Formats: sequence, C-alpha cells, structure tokens
Amino acid sequence: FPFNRTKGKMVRAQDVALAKKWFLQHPDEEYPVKVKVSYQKLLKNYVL
Amino acid sequence: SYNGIGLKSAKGSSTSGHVQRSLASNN
Amino acid sequence: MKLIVDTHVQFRLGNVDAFQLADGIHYILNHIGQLTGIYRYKYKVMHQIRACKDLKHIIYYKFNKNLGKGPGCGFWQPAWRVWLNFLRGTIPLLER
Amino acid sequence: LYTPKAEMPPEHLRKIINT
Amino acid sequence: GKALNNAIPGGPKFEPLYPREEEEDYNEFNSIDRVIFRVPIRSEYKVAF
Amino acid sequence: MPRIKTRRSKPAPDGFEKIKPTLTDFEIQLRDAQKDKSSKLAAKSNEQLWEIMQLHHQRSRYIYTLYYKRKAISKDLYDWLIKEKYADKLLIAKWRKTGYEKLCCLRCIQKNETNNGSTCICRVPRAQLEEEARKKGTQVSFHQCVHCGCRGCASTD
RNA sequence: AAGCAGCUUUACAGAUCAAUGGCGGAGGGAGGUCAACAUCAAGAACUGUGGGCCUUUGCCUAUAGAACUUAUAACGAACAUGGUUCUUGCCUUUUACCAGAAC
RNA sequence: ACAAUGGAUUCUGGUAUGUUCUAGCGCUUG
Ligand SMILES: O=P(O)(O)O[C@H]1[C@H](OP(=O)(O)O)[C@@H](OP(=O)(O)O)[C@H](OP(=O)(O)O)[C@@H](OP(=O)(O)O)[C@H]1OP(=O)(O)O
Ligand SMILES: [Mg+2]
Ligand SMILES: [Zn+2]
Ligand SMILES: [Zn+2]
Ligand SMILES: [Zn+2]
Repeated sequence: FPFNRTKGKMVRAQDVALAKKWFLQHPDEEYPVKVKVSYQKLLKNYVL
Repeated sequence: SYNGIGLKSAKGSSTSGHVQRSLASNN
Repeated sequence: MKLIVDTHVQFRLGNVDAFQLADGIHYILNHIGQLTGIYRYKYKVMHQIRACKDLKHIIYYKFNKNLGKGPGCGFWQPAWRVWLNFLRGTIPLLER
Repeated sequence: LYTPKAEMPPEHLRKIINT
Repeated sequence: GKALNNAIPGGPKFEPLYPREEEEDYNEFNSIDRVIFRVPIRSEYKVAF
Repeated sequence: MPRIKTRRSKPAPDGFEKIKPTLTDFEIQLRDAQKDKSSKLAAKSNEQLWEIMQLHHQRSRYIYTLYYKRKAISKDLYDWLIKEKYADKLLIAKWRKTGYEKLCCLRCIQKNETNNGSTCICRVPRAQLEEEARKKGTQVSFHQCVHCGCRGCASTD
C-alpha cells in the first residue's frame, strides 16, 4: 500500500509516515550501535 | 536474545543492561 | 515558530538556497533542545526531542550512504511530524 | 438563510496589522 | 515480548508487565532431576508459541 | 494561481499589455493605502480601511466592464485575472445578479454579520430612506456604512 | 458471433390519427479546504411492515431495505496530551519528572 | 561459534518586610 491501488481518499501531510517502514524492518548487521538503538527506540513508541 | 539472562529492566538498575556472553565458559 | 518562519524569509530574500532552506528546517527540528529551551517548562518534550534525535540517525545513515560527513541533509518530513503531534497535545494544555 | 464567508481582500488584513 | 518480559533481538525493551515475579512455590515440579535438557528454550520459542 | 509571480504561475495572455497601465494604478494606490498612516481617531482609522474596500471594488469593476459589459478582453485573459487574484470572483458573481448590480461588497449582504438577520443599510434604496425620514420629520441619518463606507449600493440609484 | 426469423428500440412512410396500452415527462447538471442536523464500536451487532401470544412491553412468525466503520478487528494504513489510582525510577521539598498498569 | 548499550532540566536561595513622602488655596466665621 498504496502503490497497489489506483484510487483512494486523501490523507494529510501529517499522516504520510515516510520513515515508519524503516524501523519496522530489521536494520542490518552493518549499522553501528548508536543507530541500532534508534531503531529499537522508535519501535518502542510504535508498540505503545 | 533474552534467554533467561539479564534484567527485567534497566530503569532501576543504574546500569545499561548490556549482556554479553562469557567467552571463557565454553566447555 | 519564528525560527522556522525566519528561514523561509531568508530563502525568499535570496540569501539562502533552497537546499539550505531544507537543511535549515531540518537543523531546527532536530536541535530544538539547544535552540529553544522548551524542556525547562514542559519536560515531557524530551520524548519529542529524543524522537527527533532517533529519527536523525535513521535519516542520516540512509542519506549519507557513499557520501561524506557534511551538513546538507534536508529530509525534514519525519521530524516535522513529531512537533506537529507535540502541538496536537499541548493545545488543550495551554488553552486551560 | 446561510451565505458563506465573504472573502476579504489581502490588503484589508494588512492595513489592520500595520495600524 | 512486552507481556512475557522477553527481548526480541531487534525489538524493543519494556518494563515488566507483571513485576511481581519473584514469588515462587517450593515444589518438585520444575526441578533439575525432573527436566530433560535437549534444546534450550529460546526467547523466540516463547514468543512464537 | 498565486499573487506572486512564481514559476508555477502561468504567463499572461495576449490582451494583458493593453490593460496593464490601468491595473498598475490600482496597485500603487493599494500600496499607498496600506502605508500605516498613524491616526489617533477611530473615525479616521476605519475611513482608511474604507479606502481599501473602494479600491478593491473599483479594480474589480474595471475587469467586470472589460469582459462582461464591453467584451474587450478574451475569456482566457479573464480567467487568468481571476486565478492571479486581479479580480474578485465572488463579488463579480453578484454583479451578474439582478438585485445586486452595483453591489457595495460581499460583506454588506451577509445576514449573519448583523444583529438582525439583515443586510447593510447601504443596500437600501435612498428614496426609501428619504421616505421613512420624511414621516419622522428629520433628515436621513445614514451617511456611510461601517463596513466599507458605502453610500448606497442599490441598483436603482 | 456473419447471415435469416423472433424481440427491443430507432430516423421514420404509416394504420389508427378515437377509446387506448407501454416507457419517459408534471421546476436541471457539475461542483465548494461551504454550513447545519443526524449518525459512526455492538448478543456479528440494523430498521421499516404484516400476522399471532400474553396484557403497551416482550416473544414468535412472514417480508422489505441496509450508507459508512471492522477480523493480524476500527472512523485516522495516522498518532499527541491531561486527570485519578496502583506500582516503580530520579533523591534537597514542591512543580516539572522516570516508566509500566487500570479506569 | 557472540551480534543484547539506562541516563540527560527548570523553578522555589538575608535584607526580607513595613511606614511617610499636599505642588496647584472650595465662598462663611476666624
Ligand atoms: O560527531 P559524530 O559522532 O561523528 O556525529 C555527528 C554529529 O551528530 P552525533 O554526534 O549526534 O552523532 C553531528 O551533529 P551535531 O551534534 O554536530 O549537531 C551530525 O550532523 P549535524 O551537526 O548536522 O547534526 C553528524 O552527521 P553528518 O556528519 O553525517 O551530517 C554526525 O556525524 P555521523 O555521520 O558520524 O553521525
Ligand atoms: Mg516548606
Ligand atoms: Zn454599500
Ligand atoms: Zn460594503
Ligand atoms: Zn454597507
């Protein structure tokens, strides 16, 4: 979503979470430890 | 992973909660 | 609010390139803890200040792949959404 | 009996804030 | 993982949902001379089932 | 589409250069009207707001009489002047109605602004105001309306 | 589905040019960062209508219509804050806080 | 045959506090 659609309703500019899909995925082993915490800490706000 | 080791949380512990496996204990 | 409006003024006066405007807005939203002092009077904002810091790590190491360390990243859309949701919950607080 | 809002000029706002 | 107080290796860490965990019953049920140790029960095993 | 000439904005059609000196004279009077002339009276300060609403009316009458009355500009130029905010779309849209031919502005017909469910008194014909004041034995007490200083928008006078 | 017939219409030449019968017609179309009023979380859930029982309610039976929202459950593919209470954290008091719960 | 990384700051701090500071004439007596 939403590229499998061809129609749909408008959403706000607030509601288009461009960076949400980055921390819902596994980062990789190559990232350092200060930015793997940022993946975990944004996941924690997602869960709550 | 939390395989029964570590802390319930690192809030009241005054540590970071960083667990690393002892390379000394193998056999 | 003024600090963000002033960069569009500097862009419109011709003093600031459009990439510097995108980088300037990105610098403001990620450094509100050192440009304003909003934490002194509402310390729950440290969630929002640490969200914009944690978003910056995600944005920089995808932006700066095969690039050097430098200023010009202006993908300010994730950190903009943080303060718009911070402003969502402090409207009922400050009106009271 | 509802007509919508009247859409003032931009200068009408502008004179007030200057005043 | 929040409810079981487990940590997925990339997932978030929370406070205990039931922090009153340290109570226990002295019983012959889960003793070492009872349990066959074949596969270590990982935290991924506890969350999948 | 904005007022500012951006790069998203469309270049003006053919007949624009003939009418541009007449529209600049409305544009420099609106810049001189917003100039913050410091006046201590409330009777004088709204009278300076009244001069802006007159210039907004007169700039839109000019584009109205070019296209609808004398047919002197094309439809593509006239749509450009509305999109570039040279003319008020919804005030011209009232001049086409029958009772609203010489309409003072969109604010003076709003039934919700007034304390009654009424229009402004500058919508009332002057001969009607002379008649009701003749029965009272006085001269008519209305001179200029408080919204934009009109003196009668009624189509009959 | 080419072609023939049946049917439905159609530009119509009609029969009638009456009583007819069918479909359409007896105050538009597209919209608006316009407004008002309803309505939007529950036995997987609604309402109108007819019939019967008890004496209106409720139940049973028959029928018509159900927009939006919902199953890896929710108007929002998005996501803040506050109050109270419980339990912690920081550790001069308070506010502002820490981070889990329940309402 | 190990990839596990909590924090973060503002406010409430010995002179405090308290008083007086009629210039520009209110009619008559004095
Ligand atoms: O000094 P480093 O450890 O290399 O980190 C810097 C630093 O951010 P962090 O210290 O939080 O990682 C910079 O931020 P400042 O604190 O100096 O403001 C940031 O750039 P900005 O200054 O614009 O925030 C820069 O990012 P980059 O150089 O990629 O633009 C980043 O360097 P890293 O790339 O190593 O994170
Ligand atoms: Mg005390
Ligand atoms: Zn008028
Ligand atoms: Zn008027
Ligand atoms: Zn008027």
